[PDB]
Order: sequence, then structure tokens, then C-alpha cells
Amino acid sequence: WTVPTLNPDTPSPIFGGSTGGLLRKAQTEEFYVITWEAKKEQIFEMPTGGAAIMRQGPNLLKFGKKEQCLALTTQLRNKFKLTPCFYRVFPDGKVQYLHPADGVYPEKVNAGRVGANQNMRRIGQNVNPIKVKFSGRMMSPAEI
Amino acid sequence: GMLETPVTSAPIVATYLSNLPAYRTGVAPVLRGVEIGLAHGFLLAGPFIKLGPLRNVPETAEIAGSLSAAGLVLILALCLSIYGSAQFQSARDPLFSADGWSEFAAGFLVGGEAGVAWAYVCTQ
Amino acid sequence: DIAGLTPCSESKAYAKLEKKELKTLEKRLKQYEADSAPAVALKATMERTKARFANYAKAGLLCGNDGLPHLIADPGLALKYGHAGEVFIPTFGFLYVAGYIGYVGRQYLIAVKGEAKPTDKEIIIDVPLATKLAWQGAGWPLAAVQELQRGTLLEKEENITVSPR
Amino acid sequence: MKDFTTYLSTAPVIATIWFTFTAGLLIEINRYFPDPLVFS
Amino acid sequence: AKKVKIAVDRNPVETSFEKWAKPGHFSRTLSKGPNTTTWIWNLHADAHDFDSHTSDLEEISRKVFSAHFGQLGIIFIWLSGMYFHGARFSNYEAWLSDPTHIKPSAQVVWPIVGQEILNGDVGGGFQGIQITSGFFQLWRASGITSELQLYTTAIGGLVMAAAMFFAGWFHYHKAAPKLEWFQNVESMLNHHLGGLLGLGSLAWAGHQIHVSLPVNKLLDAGVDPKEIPLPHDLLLNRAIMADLYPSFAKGIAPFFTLNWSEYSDFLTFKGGLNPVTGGLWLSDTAHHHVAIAVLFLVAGHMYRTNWGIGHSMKEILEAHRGPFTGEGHVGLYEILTTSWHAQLAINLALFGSLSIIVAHHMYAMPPYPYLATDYGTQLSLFTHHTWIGGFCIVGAGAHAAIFMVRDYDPTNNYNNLLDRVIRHRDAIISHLNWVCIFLGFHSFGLYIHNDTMSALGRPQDMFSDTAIQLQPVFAQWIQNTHFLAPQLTAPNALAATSLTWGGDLVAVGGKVAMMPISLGTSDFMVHHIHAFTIHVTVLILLKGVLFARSSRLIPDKANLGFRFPCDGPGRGGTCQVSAWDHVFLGLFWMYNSLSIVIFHFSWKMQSDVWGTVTASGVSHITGGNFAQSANTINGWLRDFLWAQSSQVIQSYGSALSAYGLIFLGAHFVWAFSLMFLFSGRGYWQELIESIVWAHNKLKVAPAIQPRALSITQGRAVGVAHYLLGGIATTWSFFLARIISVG
Amino acid sequence: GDFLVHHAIALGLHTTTLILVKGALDARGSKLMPDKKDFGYSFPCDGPGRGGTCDISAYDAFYLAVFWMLNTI
Amino acid sequence: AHIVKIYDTCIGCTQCVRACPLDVLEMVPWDGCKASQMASAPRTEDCVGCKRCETACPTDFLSVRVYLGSESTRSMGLSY
Ligand code: CLA
Ligand code: CLA
Ligand code: CLA
Ligand code: CLA
Ligand code: CLA
Ligand SMILES: CC1=C(C/C=C(\C)CCC[C@H](C)CCC[C@H](C)CCCC(C)C)C(=O)c2ccccc2C1=O
Repeated sequence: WTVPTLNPDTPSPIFGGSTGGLLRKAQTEEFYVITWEAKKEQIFEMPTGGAAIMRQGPNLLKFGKKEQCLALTTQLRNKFKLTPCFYRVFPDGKVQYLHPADGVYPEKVNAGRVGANQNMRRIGQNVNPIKVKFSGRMMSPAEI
Repeated sequence: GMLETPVTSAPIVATYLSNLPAYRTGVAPVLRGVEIGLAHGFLLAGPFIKLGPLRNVPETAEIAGSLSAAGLVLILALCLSIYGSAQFQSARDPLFSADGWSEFAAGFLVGGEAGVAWAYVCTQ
Repeated sequence: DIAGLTPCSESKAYAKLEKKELKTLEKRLKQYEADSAPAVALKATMERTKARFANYAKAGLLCGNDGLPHLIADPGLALKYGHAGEVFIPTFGFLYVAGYIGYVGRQYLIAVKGEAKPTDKEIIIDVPLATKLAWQGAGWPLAAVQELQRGTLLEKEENITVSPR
Repeated sequence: MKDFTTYLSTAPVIATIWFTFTAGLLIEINRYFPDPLVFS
Repeated sequence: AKKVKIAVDRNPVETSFEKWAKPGHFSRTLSKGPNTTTWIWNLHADAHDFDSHTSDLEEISRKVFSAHFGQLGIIFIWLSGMYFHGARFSNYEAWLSDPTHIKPSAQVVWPIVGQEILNGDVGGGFQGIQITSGFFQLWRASGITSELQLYTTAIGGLVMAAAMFFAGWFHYHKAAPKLEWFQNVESMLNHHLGGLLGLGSLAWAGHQIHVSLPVNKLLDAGVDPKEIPLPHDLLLNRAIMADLYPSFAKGIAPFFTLNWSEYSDFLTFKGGLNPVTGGLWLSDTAHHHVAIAVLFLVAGHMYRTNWGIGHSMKEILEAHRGPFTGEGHVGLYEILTTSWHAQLAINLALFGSLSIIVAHHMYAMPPYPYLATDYGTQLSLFTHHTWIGGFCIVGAGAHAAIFMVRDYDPTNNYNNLLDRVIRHRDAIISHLNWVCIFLGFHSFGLYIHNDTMSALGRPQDMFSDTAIQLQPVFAQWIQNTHFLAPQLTAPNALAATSLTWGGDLVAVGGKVAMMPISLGTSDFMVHHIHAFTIHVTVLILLKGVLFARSSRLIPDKANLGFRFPCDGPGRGGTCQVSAWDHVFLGLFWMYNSLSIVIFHFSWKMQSDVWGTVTASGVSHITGGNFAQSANTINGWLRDFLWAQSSQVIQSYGSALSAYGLIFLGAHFVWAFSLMFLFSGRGYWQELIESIVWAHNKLKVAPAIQPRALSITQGRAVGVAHYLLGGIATTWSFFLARIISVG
Repeated sequence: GDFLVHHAIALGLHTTTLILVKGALDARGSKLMPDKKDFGYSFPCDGPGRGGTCDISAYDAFYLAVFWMLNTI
Repeated sequence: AHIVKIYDTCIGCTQCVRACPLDVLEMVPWDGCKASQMASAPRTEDCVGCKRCETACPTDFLSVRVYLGSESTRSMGLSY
């Protein structure tokens, strides 16, 4: 598995449009692009409101925040049994790929992943807040 | 994309906006400030004169109302100035810059007060 | 008398209060017939009003300057001057009933904890058991004390869940 | 009939009968002993 | 071409008490029994949520149909009780003789714990609670003259109640209609238009023509009620009817020969109010129901069922297709024949709006004899039917959002009217948001302007009739147009429909029944308060429906459901995002808006309409202080709430003392509700932990684990107590006031 | 008349103390949130899980107690 | 950015990962439980603080904990 490269010329579903789409943020900070393959033309529900028809073959959509992309991904996987993937696109033209980070959806365990933010203790074994006081910033006992 | 609509996308509407001082590019920000300030300043005198606390006084009503319209233009000019200070601290149009907006605010004050004074002269 | 109060039987304001209430009833009476249904009802009310004011005076209550009965709560003052029936005696009257209700409910709750499905015995009451426990509760003060002395009234501190501290 | 008597044993039905009985007893006592304020 | 036919299933369900002894049987989740107290609340909350018990539409429809028979059976018991209590515990017979001096009463209390003082002196040698339901006026209009007639109706009411409960059992356990039966919308409309409304109107016209009109004609003439002919004597003896109405001498030949003008003596078009009784002419009311009967019977032959002729409702919807709306009304027919919630959303909306229209028309055109001069009945009926309409409309929003979450399917809705509305919801809510802000400033800000100018000693600067004026010129023009209608635009009408438009007052028994209502600056200001508070209620409810499925905050709100508390403290906090919470908030604003409506009505009537007629003129209850005082918030506080609450707070020791008690008790329930609204279950679950510890210490801890109410139930308990306390407070204040002075 | 009012004042003092005292003794944790100390004195909630935890912090106990203080005074 | 911590009582049910509406969590190999897998939080910069993961954790007390911290455009869930 290798990191996919986004194709900006991918066709988009048949959608009239709505007022729930991108705002000025997309032009200044970032936006998100989700792409997938469709076996047949079908009607799905846009997370921004309304219904759109997915073309047979590749499809591409642009959303304002990550949660909107992953909300559509859940719908496509659960009902239509598709395998979408989405990116983060910056105004400068850079494209960042994510979900699936390594090509396998996170629900399935995969070798090569490195545990992060894992504490080898229980919640009840954290230190008291007094012992992490005056540490330069508000710090919870869980952080240390 | 965005929901197309005649109000959002129509030829007649677009041409009208493109001729307004705010959208008429190629004009110095100061001159646009004067043109905008004059229009608002002239109108601003109306409500103060007719519905102010001294509206029923024969001759003082005109003076008091216009003098209050001049005051509001001064407050608005301050709002324009500080807005430029906060917004532009670091693009195509010169107006949306620290240098451009400061000239724009100055023109609004000059135009606005001129409009208020011009409105008074119309009455007397 | 006590705390500056006076017996209601000797209170001028108390007597005047009775006349006011009877006068109000009499005023409504004279707009009806002698033995019509409304007239009979009003006369019945007046009889109860006269009986009520005689009973409170006969009970030896104390009336204030307002001319209304006041109750004595201190056990020493109550037993000293024969006001035990106002608060003192009713105090032990209520506690017997309150302990009766609470003790009966506790007995039933313990009884069903031994059953296979205690939760279904709480929404759907076991009426035969409840009636059995209802009658045996008359001796709750005796049974309650004996549990206390035998040490089976309270749970052990080690068998009760508590939050981290 | 077993199920019907089980329905009457449900909490809402028992409470209605119990409070109907309890209220009736208190109402009847005050009907024959009106205006009780002191044990006497 | 599926034929319209009767279709049922035999013995679908067995009649047994087995499931009566197994609470929660209807739901898979609750069938296992309780482990925590939360189970108990869940049992009652989901009892009537049929759509969630089963996914079968046929099973859902059958439960709805029989649950409706139970509702009908309950109304008949209630109606039977009202007729029975009129026969046995009322002064109706005495009231017929002296309607203007005797107060209606149909409830008597037992002499226990000293409550017999509530049996007030109402007249006719009778003691009882004065009623404001208007049943005496209704019975007189229909021609009831004895308690025997009231008694027979009550017995008939119980027989109908028994029939309704049998029908519900029969059509669920014995012969349950199939799903295809329920989906004959064309057939149902035909029967309900021509059969329910149409024949119902014609049948009632028969009663009025043959019973109400003769009886009320003699009652108004002064004949003693006991000496009036019985209704069957009027029916059997055409000679008697001819004396009262000569048209009866010609029989029914004029009807079939089209000489309908022969019936002009009892089918009139007078308009106005009957001077003797102050209510609408019954001859006018009979011609109304005869005209309405024909209109609905014609209306019931519009839809096609089995014989070709008629309209297909699907075809009508699909033909109405324009350039601005894409596909159009396509797909609505399938929505409205497969979603009960969608049907309920429409019907609640219009049924509630109808109840509000009833309130306005009944006060302005009093339809019963002696209804107008009974100010307690006028105030109660207007206020009752406004509250009923308010709750129904809020329900319409609730069940529109339920449809949006559960029954909405994007595949069936693509580019149709419904889809396009969802695709510019931000445009709709943003514009409606601005309108509410605009209306709040320019209506309530005027009151704040007046209050400040008045406190500063600048009355000449206020918005009022003696100062800067705001005249409802448009409303005043309409009042004048309707006043002159009989001259040119309604030539065959003798009088204007109402005396509110203009003219002369009608006085019955020395009291004003109705007189022209003048609209001034205060009326201009209060009306734009109504528009403000109504528009805000639309904003809250419409926002909930349009954003039920998703928003820019929760992109997948549909999966969370219709009734959930939040999506957690993330994204800054998402408390109360569900569409259920938009009904919860909408209830407060509906209560706020209708409270001003019934305060506006109460003060305007007492100030400008109601009063006592004397030689000099009309003296009103509050003496015409609405015009000068209702333009400031201080005026409402002092002149309306503080002054008129004198009656309720002085009620102790009289027959109205009950209203005083409920006035305090209502204040209590309202304040009690703020405990649930201002707090959260996190505090209460920890409090119960310490309380449970004490019970554990004494071996008296319950087997069903105590739990603090859920988040949603806290909001539901809060709003229910808030509404009950607030509404009951006004209820006590209105009745103790109007009964005392009115 | 003074008897009834004084006992209402006692209700105010005891209930206000109850709310404040619970907010302090449960500040460090509880069965519904054993590790409340790790979140601080003032936080919104722990989410809708475990039945719902609105107004569970010690800050919220003080917030509810201010109402009872105003009522008592 | 919020703080998300996984504690050693995890049983590797994967319910937290499925629940997360922003793909913040993932499963990694482990030897401390029967399932031989543990939850991980490699992408906490995308966490919004909904606490759907905590709602889904079966262990008592929770094995995944979210401590709301500094706010940002991503953690505040803004599309503008
Ligand atoms: C709730 C607390 C309380 C309070 C404030 C009072 C107050 C009073 N009691 Mg009462 N009393 C109470 C509870 C209380 N009592 C209880 C629970 C009982 C047992 C059921 C009694 C039994 C009782 C008796 C038998 C007598 C009083 C008497 C008195 C008065 C003076 C002595 C006294 O008690 O001083 C302050 C109170 C206390 C410090 C609390 C304990 C009081 C004990 C139980 C009684 C003391 C009696 C005293 C030795 C009598 C000496 C003669 C006296 C004339 C000076 C006073 C009005 C006396 C009286 O009638 O005086 C006119 C009296 O003879 N009380
Ligand atoms: C004695 C006759 C009888 C019997 C034995 C049954 C038995 C059954 N019915 Mg049937 N049913 C009957 C009569 C009967 N029904 C009638 C008369 C109707 C017409 C309304 C229906 C309509 C009906 C429906 C629509 C359904 C059933 C269902 C059921 C099953 C469960 C019912 C249940 O749990 O009820 C227990 C419920 C109660 C005791 C609540 C009684 C509610 C009534 C309407 C009284 C309402 C009073 C009202 C709230 C008063 C105001 C309250 C306020 C003062 C507080 C069971 C097979 C259900 C089923 O089969 O599900 C699979 C079902 O969905 N029945
Ligand atoms: C639904 C409403 C309704 C009803 C039921 C009636 C009924 C009646 N009207 Mg009225 N009427 C109405 C509306 C109504 N009207 C309206 C809207 C108007 C205004 C246009 C009038 C204007 C009007 C006038 C002007 C007159 C009546 C009259 C009558 C009576 C005689 C009609 C007649 O000659 O029938 C003729 C025949 C029939 C209707 C057919 C009867 C069929 C029977 C019932 C069949 C029974 C068959 C059965 C098997 C036998 C029994 C067997 C068993 C014992 C074993 C009758 C009581 C007349 C009267 O007498 O007034 C006092 C009269 O003069 N009406
Ligand atoms: C024709 C009228 C109608 C009908 C048939 C329904 C039917 C339904 N509604 Mg809807 N609804 C209506 C009107 C109607 N609604 C109106 C007018 C409103 C606005 C207030 C709503 C608001 C509403 C909401 C917000 C919800 C529903 C829901 C439901 C469903 C479940 C209801 C349930 O289980 O209740 C069970 C019944 C109870 C628990 C009893 C409630 C008791 C109230 C609160 C008592 C109030 C005080 C009382 C009347 C007077 C004083 C009492 C005294 C003892 C002190 C069901 C399909 C629920 C659902 O899930 O739908 C899918 C839901 O969430 N409705
Ligand atoms: C008296 C209490 C009160 C007040 C004043 C408001 C005010 C408002 N609510 Mg709120 N609300 C309240 C109680 C109140 N609410 C309650 C108890 C609840 C819980 C049920 C809600 C629930 C609620 C919801 C759910 C909604 C509102 C909405 C609104 C807005 C309506 C439209 C608008 O902008 O009007 C104009 C504003 C006013 C009339 C406020 C007073 C303005 C004064 C009189 C004039 C301005 C002052 C002036 C500039 C001088 C300032 C000087 C100073 C700076 C020195 C408004 C901000 C709706 C909204 O946001 O619509 C857009 C909305 O959706 N409210
Ligand atoms: C007071 C309060 C509680 C506590 C209230 C509870 C637990 C409800 C209490 C209901 C009754 C009083 C308890 C159950 C009674 C039994 C049915 C037994 C009664 C037996 C006889 C006496 C009838 C919450 O749970 C809550 C939740 C969310 C927001 C606000 C609040 C809130 O304000």
C-alpha cells in the first residue's frame, strides 16, 4: 500500500447545490476532499443537507471540516459498502492524506502502528493535583 | 457549489454593485471615502431633526439635529479608523490595507461632515 | 397565663371571633327559605361552628391577643399545666405510625432480597406477604429495639460501597 | 384470573387502592370527629 | 387500479390478561424488567410510541385506529358527566326562568373539613360552584328545557362510550383492517367531507329547524319553559309549527319546486345579534348549517374511488410543477400515505390554528343566548381555545421533526419541494432570525421608550394618541369596510356580521353584550408584540425541523435520533441540539406569546366593551384606561396585574376562596419547576449516592437502583411544571376577577 | 408568626449548607466520577455517558447554592 | 488541543475507535489483554471533545479518558 495522490479533475456527484457548503475558511485556512469509487449510480444524503446522485466510477466532494468528510464516509461504508478516502487541502496547494492513515481502517488492528498517549496504569493510580502544581502551566495529573 | 439564485447571480444586480464607490476599483481610497461619507452624512441629518428632543422648537430644531448628526459621523469615523488598525496589521485592492484604510477613514470624516453641513444649508 | 397567654374560655377576642363567623353565616341564611336545602346546610354549618368554639375552650387551650389558640411544645410546660395533648402526646402518636410504616416496608424489602428476582417483586407487589407483614408491624418498637441490641440492625462498614477519598 | 390478579398487584394499581383506602379512612374520621386540633 | 374495498384479518390478537402482568412487553428493551428506576420512566415514555415498537406499518396503523376509539370513548364519558351533572347537581331549570340574574352552577361539594364554603350563593335557591364552561347557554340554544332531557343525553353518552370501547377492542382483537385499507385516502376524504362534516351539518340543521327554532322563539317571547310544547309535539303537529312559522303550512313542496324564498321566515340572513338574548339569530344559524351541508356534500364527490369519475390526488400533486421549484410536489403522496407523523404534523398545525380562530369568532359573534353578558364565560372560552390551539401548533413542529428524522428517505426526495427547502435552510433561518430581531426592537423597544420618557417627565415624547401617534390605519379601514358591507357589497344582509366593526351597542339585562371596538396607538403596539412573539416561535420550531437531520455543528444528527440530550461538551458544547429540544424551547415561547394574547383580550374587553349600561351611558369595568395606560410596561404592571389581582388575593373567606388557594399553589409549582430547569442530573446522582448509603447502612436499600432522572426527563419535567404553574396562575386570576366583577 | 419564619430560615441555612458541603466533600471524586480531581474545580461536564453528568463539578455545586443563598437572605 | 489517554485496563473491544467521529483513535498490537490489541490516540489534534469514545468503553472505570484543553479551529469544530 502506498499513499494515494489526489486527482483534482475527478468528477463530482450530481448535486444542485445548497447554502450549507464551503465558506471563506476554505479560501484562507483549509478544506477537505473525499473521493471514492461507485459501482452504480445511486442517491445518497449530503452531510450538508439534501440528496445527491453519485456517478458510476470515481466521485469527489469538498467539505468544510473533517467531521463532515468522516460522516459521509460512515454512510458510504455502512449502507453502500464503499471504501472512501479523504484528504486535507491547504490554500497554498499542499495536499495531506488521512483516513486511512496506513491504508487499513483504524478499527482493524494492523502491525507497524506505534501506540500513542498510552498510560501503563489505571485511572485510579494518577497522582494528586497538588503534585503537579506550579509546573509552568495548568497540567492534569494524567499528563505526567 | 453555492446555491445559485437570481439575487446572488444576476446581471442587472451585479452591474449596479460594480458602480458603487465601495466596489469601484481604480479610485484612490481617500476619494472613495469622501464619496461614501457624503452620501451617509447627508442622510444622517434627517431623523435627528424630525424626531429629536428639540424637534418642536422652531429654529433650534434644525441646528440641534444637524449638530447631533455631525457628532455621530465623528463617532463613526473613529470606528472606521480603529477597525483598520485591528484588521490590517501585517490584497488586490489598495483599500484593504493598513495604508489604504487609514486614508479611507480620513476621507469619510471629511465627506461625512461636509454632507451634514450641506444638509443644513439646504434647510437654511 | 403561659408566655402572657390567657385561656380561650376567658378571652374577650376569642368570644368576639365566634360572633363574627356566626354573623357571616346568618347573613347568608336569611336569603333562603326555612327548611330549603340551602338553609339546612347553613344551619348544619352553624352547629359545627358553635361546637368547635365550645370544644377548644373546653380543651383548655391558650389564646393570644389575636384571640386564636396557641400550642405549647415544651414537654415540661405541657405536662406542668396540662397541655400534653397539643404537641407532646401527638408526638408519640405520629412516631408509632411513622415507625410502623417504615418498619413494615423494611421487613418486606428484606423478605424479597432472598427471592430469585427481587426487582420483579417490587414493581409487582407480593400482596399475601405484604398483608402478613402489615399486621406484624404493630409490635415494631419491641422488634426494632431487639434488633439494635443484637447488632443486626446496621450493616458492616466493610460491606457498604463508598467513593474514593 | 391469575394474570388479572397479578395485574391488580402492580405498583400503580396497589397505590391507587391503598391511597383510596387511606384517604377514605381519614375523610371518614373527620366526618364523625370534625375539627380535631388537640388530642384531649 | 387497486379496488377500494373492506379488508380485515380475523382474530389478529388474543384477548388475555397475560401481558397486563408483564410491563414493558411492547418493547424489546424494557421486556427484561427493571434494574434501575430509569426503567419505570422509560415504560411510560415509550408506551404510545408505536412506530418504535415495530417496523411494520400495518401493525402501527391498527394500534392507532383502536387507540383512537379509546380517545372517543373517554370523551363520551366526559361529555356524559357534563350532561349528568347538569341534570342532578345544577340550577339549570331555575336559570331558564331568570337567566340574567342567576349564575350557572353544575358542581356541588360535600360538607367535609369545612370545604362547604365553596358552595356559594349562585341563585335559584341553590348553592354550588359557578361554572364558566358555557354549557347552560349551549343547552338553551338546542332547546333543552328539563333535567329529564339532560339525564337522557347522559345515559346515551354512556352507551356511546361503551360502543366506542367495544369498537376499539373489536377492530384490534377481532377484525383488524389491513394496511391497504388505511391507504384509501381518496375514499376517506369523500366520506369525511360529505359524510362526517356534510351529513353532520345537515342533521344538525334538522334539529335546529324542528326543535331549536320553535323552542327559542317561545322562550324569547317570555313563555314559561314548562308551558312550551315538547319537541316531539312540534315534530308531529304541523299545525303548531305553522303558527310560529307560516312557511310550514306549505310542507316540503317549496323545497322541491325551488320556491326556496317561501322559507324566508325561518331561513334568514339578518346578521347581527338578537336584541332580546344578545346572541346570533338561530334562524341565521339554521341557514348557515343548511348552506354548509350542501357545500360539503358536493365536496365529498371530488375524489375517484371505484367508478372512474373524480380526481386522483397523486395526479393533482404531480401536475402542479413550475419553473422555480424543480420537480415540484412529486413524492408528497407517498410521504403522506406512509408516514403517520407527517399526517399528524399537518393536522395538528391546522387543528390548532382552527381552535384559535374559534376563540376570535365566538367572542365577536356570540352564537348562544346570554353568552355575551356572561363575562366569565366569554373570558374563559376565549382563553381556553387559545391555549388549546397553542399546544397543538407546537406539537405540529414536534411531529414534523419526528418525520424528518425517522420517516424521511433521500432516495424518494430528490430535487422536489421538500428537498429544495432543506438546501437553503440557512437562508430561511438567517432571514427569519433577522425579522425577529427587527420586530423585537421596533415593538418592545417602543414600550421601553415610553417607560423611560414617562419616568423622565417627558410625556409629549411618548408614542401615544396624545403624542407621537401610531394609528392602525389598515385595520381601521377594514373595520369601516365591513361596517358598510350591507349597503353595497352584501345587499341581502340586513346587518353587519359583528358589532365590533361599528354601529350601536346591544345591551341585555343592563349589561353590554357587544359594541364597536376602536383601535388606537396601544392596539397598534400590542399587535406588533403578537407578530414578534409568533415569529420567534416559528423560528425555534422551524429551525428544529430544518436542522433535525444535520447542521454545520453536528453533521450526522439524524443518527443520534430525535430525542437525545447532546453530543457532549466538545466543539465548545452541544447541549440541546436535538429537534426534541427545539420543541422544549418552543413551548416556553408559545406560552410567552399566548399569555400576552389573553392579557390583551382581558384588558381590552373590560376597558372598552364590557360594562353596565345606564341612563348617562356605558361605564366599563376598568373605565377605559386601556388607551392611555397600556403603552408602558409600568401601565401593565400597575393597572392590569396589580389592580385586577385585588379580587383573587381577597378571596379568602368567600366562595371564591378556592381560586386564592390555587393562585398561591400555581405560583409554587411554577417556581418548583426552575429547580429542574436550572440544574443538571450530575449533582442529583451524587446526592442520591449519599442518600443510598444511609439506606444501605440500615439494610433498607431498594433492589431497583435509584437513579437521577435523565437529562431529557429533567427538561420535560421542568417545562411541564413551568407551564402548569404559569397557566394555572392566570386561570385563577382570571376567574376570581371576572366572576367577582363581571 | 415568628416561629414559622425562623424555621424557614433554618431550612435555608441547612439546605444552602447541604449544597455547598456536598460540593466540597465530593469535589475530589464520587461514584459517578471517581477521578473528578483530575479535571479541576470548574469544568462543563463528563458528557452524556453513564447516564449524564450535567453540573457535576464542584463549581456547579456552588452555582446551585447561590440560588438558595438568595432565597434564604 | 484536547488530551486523550488510554489506560492499561483496555480489553481491545475496538468500540472507542468505531465511536469516534473524527478518526482520532486506532487499534495497535498489544500483549496485555486477551484480544492482544490496545487503543491508541495518535491524532488528538483532530479531537473535538465529544466523548463518544468514553460512552462506548465497557471497562469500569473507563480505559479511555478525554481531558478538554486548549481550544482551536479544529477542536472547536468550526467550518468557518
Ligand atoms: C429542645 C430543648 C428544650 C428547651 C430549650 C427547653 C426549655 C425549657 N424547659 Mg424543657 N424539656 C425538653 C426540651 C427543652 N426544654 C425535653 C426534651 C424534655 C424531656 C421530654 C423537657 C423536659 C422539661 C421539664 C421536665 C421541665 C422543662 C422546663 C423547661 C424550662 C426551664 C428549664 C430548662 O429546660 O432550661 C433550658 C433547657 C435545657 C438546658 C435543655 C434540657 C432541659 C431539661 C430536660 C429540663 C430541665 C428542668 C429544670 C431542672 C427545672 C427546674 C425548675 C424550674 C422552675 C427552674 C424551659 C422553658 C421546666 C419548666 O417547666 O420550667 C417552667 C421543667 O420543669 N423541660
Ligand atoms: C378486557 C379487555 C381487553 C384485554 C384483556 C386486552 C388485552 C390485550 N390488549 Mg387490548 N384492547 C381492549 C381490550 C382488551 N385488550 C380495548 C377495549 C381496546 C380499545 C382501546 C384495546 C386496544 C388494544 C390495543 C391498541 C393494543 C391492545 C393490546 C393488548 C395486549 C396488551 C394490553 C396491555 O398491556 O394492557 C395494559 C394497559 C392498561 C391497563 C392501560 C389501560 C388504558 C385505558 C385506555 C384507560 C385509559 C385511562 C386514562 C389514562 C385516564 C386518565 C388518567 C389520569 C386520571 C391520570 C393484550 C393482548 C396491545 C397488543 O396487543 O400489543 C401487542 C395493543 O397494542 N389492545
Ligand atoms: C336531516 C335533517 C332533517 C330531517 C331528518 C327532517 C325531518 C322532517 N322534516 Mg325537515 N327540514 C330539513 C331537514 C330535516 N328534516 C331542512 C334542512 C329543511 C329546510 C329546507 C327542512 C324543512 C322542512 C319542512 C318545511 C317540513 C319539514 C318536515 C319534516 C318532517 C316530515 C318530512 C316528510 O314529509 O317526509 C316525507 C317522507 C320521508 C322523510 C320518508 C320516511 C321514511 C321512513 C322513516 C322509512 C321507515 C321504514 C321502516 C322499515 C318502517 C318501520 C318498520 C318497523 C316499525 C317494524 C320530518 C320530521 C315537515 C313537517 O312535518 O314539519 C313539522 C315539513 O313541513 N322539514
Ligand atoms: C393528537 C395529538 C398527539 C398525538 C396522537 C401524539 C402522539 C405522540 N407523540 Mg406527540 N405531541 C402533541 C400531540 C400529539 N402527539 C402535542 C400537542 C405536542 C406538544 C406539547 C407534542 C409533543 C411531543 C413530543 C415532544 C414527543 C411526542 C411524542 C409522541 C409519541 C409518543 C408519546 C408518548 O409515549 O406519550 C406518553 C405519555 C406520557 C408520558 C404522559 C405525559 C403526561 C403530561 C406531561 C402531563 C401534563 C399535565 C396534565 C395534562 C395535567 C395535570 C395532571 C395532574 C396529575 C397534575 C406519539 C406518537 C414523543 C415521541 O417520541 O414521538 C416520536 C415525543 O418525544 N409528542
Ligand atoms: C425578558 C427576558 C428575555 C429577553 C429580553 C430575551 C431576549 C431575546 N431572546 Mg430570549 N429567552 C428568554 C428570555 C428573554 N429573552 C427565556 C426565559 C428563554 C428560555 C425559554 C429564552 C429563550 C430564547 C430563545 C430560544 C430565543 C430567544 C430569542 C431572543 C431574542 C429575540 C429577538 C431579538 O433580538 O429581540 C430584540 C432584543 C430585545 C427586545 C432585548 C431588549 C432590547 C432593549 C429593550 C433595547 C436595546 C438596548 C439599547 C441598545 C441600550 C443599551 C445600553 C447599554 C449598552 C449601555 C432576544 C435577544 C430568540 C433569538 O435569538 O432570535 C433571534 C431565540 O431564538 N430567547
Ligand atoms: C430534583 C431533581 C432531580 C431529583 C428528582 C427525582 C429523582 C425524582 C423524584 C420522584 C419521586 C418523588 C421519587 C419516586 C417515588 C416512588 C414512586 C415511591 C412513592 C411512594 C409513595 C409515597 C407514593 C433530578 O433527578 C434531576 C435530573 C435532571 C435535572 C434536574 C433534576 C432535579 O432538579
